Amino acid sequence: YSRPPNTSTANQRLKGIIYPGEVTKPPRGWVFPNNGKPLRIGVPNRVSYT
Amino acid sequence: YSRPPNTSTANQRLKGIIYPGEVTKPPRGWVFPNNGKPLRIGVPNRVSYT
Repeated sequence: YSRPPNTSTANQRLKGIIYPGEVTKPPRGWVFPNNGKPLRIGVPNRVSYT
Repeated sequence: YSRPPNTSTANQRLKGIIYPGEVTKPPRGWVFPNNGKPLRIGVPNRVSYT
């Protein structure tokens, strides 16, 4: 509190955190959903070199 | 206790440990001593291409 506000990425620093599942690498947030919409892979209807 | 003794390097596993100095990489044990003996660097007494 007795300093200027130091804004550095090497200032914002925490200890090691334990996530659910006892992993310590921070898990990737995204997981592809299982809703009514699937992954609409477009595929070229190919004539030459099939 | 109700298992066979499982001896694997992936069995011997601990959590994250905090060392003195608030480091978490396990520090190297060796530090060269400051006794009465210094590091006796041998150096070739060189004649050609000095």
